[PDB]
Amino acid sequence: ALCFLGSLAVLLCVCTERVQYYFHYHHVTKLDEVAASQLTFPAVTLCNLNEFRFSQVSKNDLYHAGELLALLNNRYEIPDTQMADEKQLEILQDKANFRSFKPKPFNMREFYDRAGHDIRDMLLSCHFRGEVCSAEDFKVVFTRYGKCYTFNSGRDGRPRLKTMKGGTGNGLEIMLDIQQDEYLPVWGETDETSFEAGIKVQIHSQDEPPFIDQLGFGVAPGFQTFVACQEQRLIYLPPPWGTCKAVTMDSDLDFFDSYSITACRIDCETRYLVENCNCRMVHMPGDAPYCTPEQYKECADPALDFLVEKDQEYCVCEMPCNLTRYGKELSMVKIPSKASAKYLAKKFNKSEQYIGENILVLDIFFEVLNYETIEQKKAYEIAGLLGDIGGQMGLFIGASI
Amino acid sequence: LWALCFLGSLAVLLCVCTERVQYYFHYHHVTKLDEVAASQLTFPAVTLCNLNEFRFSQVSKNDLYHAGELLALLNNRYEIPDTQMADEKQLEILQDKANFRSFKPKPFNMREFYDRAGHDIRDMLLSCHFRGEVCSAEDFKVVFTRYGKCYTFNSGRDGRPRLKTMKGGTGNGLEIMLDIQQDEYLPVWGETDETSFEAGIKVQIHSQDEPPFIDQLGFGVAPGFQTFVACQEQRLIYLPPPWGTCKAVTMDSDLDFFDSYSITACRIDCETRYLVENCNCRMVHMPGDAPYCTPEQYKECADPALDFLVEKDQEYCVCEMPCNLTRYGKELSMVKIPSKASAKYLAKKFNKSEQYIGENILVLDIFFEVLNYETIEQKKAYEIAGLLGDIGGQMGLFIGASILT
Amino acid sequence: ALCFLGSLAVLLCVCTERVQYYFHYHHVTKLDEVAASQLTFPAVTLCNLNEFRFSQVSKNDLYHAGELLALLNNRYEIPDTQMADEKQLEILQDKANFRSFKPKPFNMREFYDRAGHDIRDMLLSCHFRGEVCSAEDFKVVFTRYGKCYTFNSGRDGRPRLKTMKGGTGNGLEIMLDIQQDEYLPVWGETDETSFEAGIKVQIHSQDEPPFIDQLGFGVAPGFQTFVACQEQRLIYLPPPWGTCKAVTMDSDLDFFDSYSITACRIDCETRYLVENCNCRMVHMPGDAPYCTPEQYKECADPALDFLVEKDQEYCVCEMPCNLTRYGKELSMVKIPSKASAKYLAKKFNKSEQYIGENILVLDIFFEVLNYETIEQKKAYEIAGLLGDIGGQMGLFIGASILT
Ligand SMILES: *[C@@H]1O[C@H](CO)[C@@H](O)[C@H](O)[C@H]1NC(C)=O
Ligand SMILES: *[C@@H]1O[C@H](CO)[C@@H](O)[C@H](O)[C@H]1NC(C)=O
Ligand SMILES: *[C@@H]1O[C@H](CO)[C@@H](O)[C@H](O)[C@H]1NC(C)=O
Ligand SMILES: *[C@@H]1O[C@H](CO)[C@@H](O)[C@H](O)[C@H]1NC(C)=O
Ligand SMILES: [Cl-]
Ligand SMILES: [Cl-]
Repeated sequence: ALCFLGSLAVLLCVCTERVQYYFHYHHVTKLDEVAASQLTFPAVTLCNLNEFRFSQVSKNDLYHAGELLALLNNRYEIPDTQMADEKQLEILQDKANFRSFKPKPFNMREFYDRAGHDIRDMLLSCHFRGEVCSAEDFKVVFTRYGKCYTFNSGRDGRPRLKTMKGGTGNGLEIMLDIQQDEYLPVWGETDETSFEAGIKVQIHSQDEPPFIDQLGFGVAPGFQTFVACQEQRLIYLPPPWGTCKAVTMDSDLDFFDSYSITACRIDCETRYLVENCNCRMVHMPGDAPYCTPEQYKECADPALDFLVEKDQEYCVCEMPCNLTRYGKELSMVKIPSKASAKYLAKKFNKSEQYIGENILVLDIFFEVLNYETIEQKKAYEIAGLLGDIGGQMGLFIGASI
Repeated sequence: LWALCFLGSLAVLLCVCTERVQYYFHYHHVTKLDEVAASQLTFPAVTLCNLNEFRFSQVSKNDLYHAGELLALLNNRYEIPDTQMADEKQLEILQDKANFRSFKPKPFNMREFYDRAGHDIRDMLLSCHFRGEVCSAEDFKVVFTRYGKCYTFNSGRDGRPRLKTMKGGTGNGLEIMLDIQQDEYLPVWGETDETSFEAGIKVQIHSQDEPPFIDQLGFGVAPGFQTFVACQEQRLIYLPPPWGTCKAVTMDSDLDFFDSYSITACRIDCETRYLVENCNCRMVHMPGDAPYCTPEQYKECADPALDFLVEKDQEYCVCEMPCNLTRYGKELSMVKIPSKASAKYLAKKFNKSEQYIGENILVLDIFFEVLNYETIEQKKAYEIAGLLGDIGGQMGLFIGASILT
Repeated sequence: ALCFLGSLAVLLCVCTERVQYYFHYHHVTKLDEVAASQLTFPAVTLCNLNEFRFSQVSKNDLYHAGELLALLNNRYEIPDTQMADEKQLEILQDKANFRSFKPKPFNMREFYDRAGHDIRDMLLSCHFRGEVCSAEDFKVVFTRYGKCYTFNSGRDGRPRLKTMKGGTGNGLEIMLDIQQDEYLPVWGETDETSFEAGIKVQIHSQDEPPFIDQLGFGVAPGFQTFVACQEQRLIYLPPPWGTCKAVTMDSDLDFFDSYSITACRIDCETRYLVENCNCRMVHMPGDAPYCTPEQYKECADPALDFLVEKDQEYCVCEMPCNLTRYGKELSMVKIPSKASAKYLAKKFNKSEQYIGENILVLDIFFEVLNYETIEQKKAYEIAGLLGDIGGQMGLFIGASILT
């Protein structure tokens, strides 16, 4: 009959349509809602928006950094501009008196470490799953805001805390004093001053460095702020199926052991400033020298701004393959109640007015022992291609007998 | 040979037959996501609670005598404490009520106290509209929670029909103006489970088939703001063992004190059991027929026990996912109230000071972004019916090949 | 044998089960996260909550609109209710003196345009991806709130701005003065007055008109407000697979180029008011006459409220098939810090108290170079039905070859 010619014509033609499918390298995305007996609680990094406490700024610091913080002009004088408070201008005309004064050596990293807000003074109260925690439970981390702190860091081999139930009771609750009376006076616009009072916060996997100035959320004074979270786990496929970049212990990055958009970007930033400024900012990795006030103002602040705003050539940062995202729903209530104000004032030896202006509470917790997963899977595996081609080859071989 | 082209035909069906049985016995599932365009949505329940549990003006000498220690207004010696964290004018009203010379205790009930001294929705609710229809205090059913006397709008309880949203946007939702009544806030002289540092309300948006769990799962709304809450209905289906870990939701709940299964119901059940076992009482907000805890039992046994339970213990409370489950995505945003312009009008309209309006008025708009719910349904991967429809057709061609040769 | 009796019965039976599947018209929904080198930054429309600046309300305006703004009663005189500010009641008793006064002609649209807050006065500062922008980067748009503004409108052939990187640095940051001292005094409840200070904001596709009073979010004075966004792209299938309405070269709407729930609704609203009131509101399209204060109060305000609240018959607006959604996470910090207050006061020649009451900052930006897609795809295509019927027709033609 015609059947052996028309069985070879259809087999070899349909066989090359299951090979044109494979070589397109399709993927398919599986969504799931996994019920979880327990979840790993994330890292919570948090920063005061004020970088330098006024009371920690020495004559020597003012001498070196005063122009960078717009407290001095280029002539080491307190400016013509009377943005100053009367009582503040007295304290500062003193510090800014440089007659007979001999400069001592100065280091931006030291200054940040010494003058940065102290978690020990800021942290009025802290609880996790009902257990008390202290300033010892927060590891120091440097960010563009300066001396910041990470709760449940996972760093120093201490074990990562876990959430076993839904609701606020199985989460973090911290009361802070943002210390507005230590806020450095703002007499000019710079990258180191802000118009704002409160803290920046980032909730992130322990495996990701914080990127708090770009990806953080804000928490205001005078409110208890509830943050209800949801763990989202995302898997992506490498080339040729997608564009992602393996998360392993061989990062392939100058300054990081594991790949992450954040690590990739901090790497790229650090490289760029070292190349163009011959220094790194106090928060960047490597062993390059720390920038001086002059270098911050003249080279580094502008360069870093140029980089994260304009330049699109220098920073090529691809998706990681493993990635953990946190959905957040914020809500707030006022603190303090008219009733509670006097108790809080007395409990902390502050004015009632001060409590209103400086106290906040932050509750971070999960809605439900559940994570969304969104995994990209290979559409048509190479194994399953030879398991069709094996069965295509087996019946045209059964047509010859 | 011609019988061997048959022997390679039998080896393939018996081998592939036990690979489609090893697949079935793995009990795989597959998850279908969908974005159904909806003519109509059932508007959820909205439970809301003042953060202040007891109005100061409702606390009698008898109440202060029994509960004063629990609310840190008294020490264990029925005296106003050493530490003068009191306001001068406030302390005057209380010196009187706290005078217990000659006084004989009269009978006292935590449930009654909560009911009598709790904020009245009738006094709190300055204004309320749903899809442009007016509603009053009559539209809010009373419910007891750890915060005390709370209220649920669109409860579905008392056979009243569940309200529906037919368009997106704020205009087809709830808008309520409240006065949180800070001047009735019980003075806070010490830390307890019944006092808070905060003013405002807690709110929970939830299915009518869920009891509220407002202290754990609620969101906050502050005074001095209009707060927009833009919602999205999410419907989740899960598969029971052996495919998953869920426990079917029907009207045969299988729970001591509840109509339908829900993590919330399951947890309140488990909490009620635990306190009865370890305290020989229930809290005013728990179901069952056990006696209500006394202030003494609240302070000594129940408050610490319930805290122990929801914080530390992971032995006692095994509460599994329901199979049917309704979630609400929310985006909150706010504007200031009142404007400098509106302040005098609101003061006059409600016979309050301008300062008072600033401190006590809030507006809440709850509404849906779009006539749409997300569904996320787990479906059985390989049904048992479709297994007999493969193994019957696997068995039927080699029995067709042995009949020929 | 019995094989030809059993083999045509199985073709015809399986054939009509794969035709009962097709005629059910199933669909399947594909979810994805695509890694994006770049995204189109959306439109950002924003409105002051105060519709008419006090200082722009002329004697002529008060004469025509005073009742609509509850500054006059139905006898076009100032009410005797002593619930004005003392100094405001003076300025207004003056304006409200109509002895000797000759009416000049009046237009709600002109009034809105003239008395609406000026983006040029409100916009203290504005940056996108670090580049400076001015009042000229915001196109005027009329909404129920009145004179509003859209950033990155895409209108007037200007090109749509793009986001290249995640985080606040690659987004919009605007500092506003909401001008509370220009807020029209509230002596009564109407659809044009509000109890609230701040702005309403909507983030939306450039292809969608804003629907800011219904679908907007609020931004309060005295805070920097971070809005972190996520682009969600939704595809739906038309009947018989679903209920959507394909976006074409013919919008199918009297007054819009492209279909969109928002366009569809504004269309339907415009039709309804013209039919029932013989006017349109200043923010509606078409060529109908603009409503007068009297028409606003008596017919149009109540009609539009009736429409968006109660009526369920008149406005049949079905899902578009192509559709862009923006997930948002808001957070805020206080402005100004005790430290910054005097600098801001001096920089803008305002009191320190004023700064607290009127200044806000808004940052709109994307968390990650990623959009979620949710595409409905046809379950069983009509092509693939003839490719199964062709393979069942091929083996009983192999069974009639034997017999
Ligand atoms: C990476 O993802 C896989 C899931 O495919 C998971 O098993 C593993 O825990 C993840 N590892 C890291 C380092 O993120
Ligand atoms: C409390 O603070 C005051 C400032 O108001 C200070 O002078 C005093 O020494 C402090 N006293 C105690 C008891 O801490
Ligand atoms: C207004 O309130 C006060 C109570 O503080 C009262 O003296 C006055 O009589 C009230 N008038 C009313 C409700 O009209
Ligand atoms: C939908 O329209 C948008 C907006 O212009 C465009 O990006 C997209 O390509 C369209 N896609 C489909 C499948 O209609
Ligand atoms: Cl700091
Ligand atoms: Cl910017």
